Amino acid sequence: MKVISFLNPKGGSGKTTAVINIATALSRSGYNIAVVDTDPQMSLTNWSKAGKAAFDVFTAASEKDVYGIRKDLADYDFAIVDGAGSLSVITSAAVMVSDLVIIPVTPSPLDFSAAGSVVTVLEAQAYSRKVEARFLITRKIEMATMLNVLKESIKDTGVKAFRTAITQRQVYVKSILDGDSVFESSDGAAKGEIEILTKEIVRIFEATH
Amino acid sequence: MKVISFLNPKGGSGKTTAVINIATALSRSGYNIAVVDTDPQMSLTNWSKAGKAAFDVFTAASEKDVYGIRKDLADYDFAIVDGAGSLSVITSAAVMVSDLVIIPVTPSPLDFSAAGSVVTVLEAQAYSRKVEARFLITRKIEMATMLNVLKESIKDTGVKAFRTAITQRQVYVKSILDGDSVFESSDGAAKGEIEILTKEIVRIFEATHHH
Amino acid sequence: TSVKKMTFGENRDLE
Amino acid sequence: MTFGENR
Ligand SMILES: Nc1ncnc2c1ncn2[C@@H]1O[C@H](COP(=O)(O)OP(=O)(O)NP(=O)(O)O)[C@@H](O)[C@H]1O
Ligand SMILES: Nc1ncnc2c1ncn2[C@@H]1O[C@H](COP(=O)(O)OP(=O)(O)NP(=O)(O)O)[C@@H](O)[C@H]1O
Repeated sequence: MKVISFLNPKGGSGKTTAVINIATALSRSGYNIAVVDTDPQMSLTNWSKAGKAAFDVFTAASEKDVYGIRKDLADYDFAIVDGAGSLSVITSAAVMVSDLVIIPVTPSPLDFSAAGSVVTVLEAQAYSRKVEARFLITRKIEMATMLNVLKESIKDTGVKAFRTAITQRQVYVKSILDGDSVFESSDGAAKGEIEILTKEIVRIFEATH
Repeated sequence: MKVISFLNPKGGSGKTTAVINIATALSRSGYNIAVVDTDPQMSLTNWSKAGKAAFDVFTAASEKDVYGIRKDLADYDFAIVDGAGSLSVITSAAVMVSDLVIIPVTPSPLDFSAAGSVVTVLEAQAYSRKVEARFLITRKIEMATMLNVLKESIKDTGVKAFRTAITQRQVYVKSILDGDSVFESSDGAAKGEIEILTKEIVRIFEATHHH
Repeated sequence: TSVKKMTFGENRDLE
Repeated sequence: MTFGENR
């Protein structure tokens, strides 16, 4: 079993929306995936009250439930945590029990702020068990001027990113409004990027098998 | 003097962006406006340190700075609050000392999450001192579907919502990257709505001079 | 449209 | 939608 976590205190970064589509894509490939919802508002959990979900949903009553993961969700090929859109103990708890930490960030500059506090929680864990890290550009738009600013916001931290940024499309919203992922849509522009982004995520685990 | 707050515990709700453009619209209209940033990440402040803003910018270190606003920024005409993106005491603080509360919500399902939070702290405040409130549609995209799914939510709550909304435009963002607001550019699609939305706010306090 | 387009990226990088 | 009205 392995644990993937999506953390970033900033609420416009699309942590919840990403998970739904990546985990859904992860199940279609034969993997058994389980996702933990840590948001006190329980979004990934309310959405999944729509039946349609290729993954398993487990809500979090507190950080005590995010800690004992491998003791419970040990049977799944993957365990994914929908980050908490708040500066909290969550981020601290997650990194401590992960094998990969994905960090969603958007083009808007002021949306990269907390990208920092997270990157420094990993730098701490390196002392016990280095946790792999990667930046995931989401809601991308063709704004050169704006993307060079975000391209650099990453560089400094000194962590690799993903050559496959999640683009901004209306399908990523309407799909969630009904209770589906983007794989339940004719739209193939979105299914593409994710199917290639997901592939990347697995490559990180192949180098070591 | 009157206090105004932009509180919505959710993150992509455009609180900060709204505050800037709306405040500018008010200052360039004559009034003297002072804005209090309460973000632990100081995004609005990090913004203000570059291009000169039209309003006065401040920075809070804790709720201690919010509770005393009627004292510090008393010489001003309006005090605006860029509420923290967290579910903190700031939301609790703000309402306690405000003549008006604006709740920025966006056309999405995951956004109306803690938007309901603010609504109850206002009803809870209604006991000691009635505090007005209005929802604010932001980043309005073109989807009749979602707009109603929100519009309905914005109704059950039992509060009004400005007839005008803040549309999604690459200017509202591009403008924050440089350092300007939206009135420091030729785009007249935004320069108008902000001005109209602002005229509403002025009417609200107009009915306090009437009664 | 002008003025501070890099100073933010520059610092979002520092944070 | 049904849950959207709800929120
Ligand atoms: N790739 C995308 N394309 C289009 N809309 C998106 C995308 N990613 C996110 N959104 C929308 O942006 C808003 C914020 O996304 P969301 O996934 O809710 O963020 P979160 O990380 O879930 N927010 P929070 O719970 O506060 O941490 C939502 O309304 C989404 O519908
Ligand atoms: N009307 C709009 N049109 C286009 N983009 C917008 C608009 N309003 C906000 N945005 C963008 O969406 C992001 C979210 O806006 P922002 O005002 O930062 O939300 P907040 O609620 O202020 N975020 P936070 O301080 O983390 O709680 C910003 O980075 C903006 O670039």
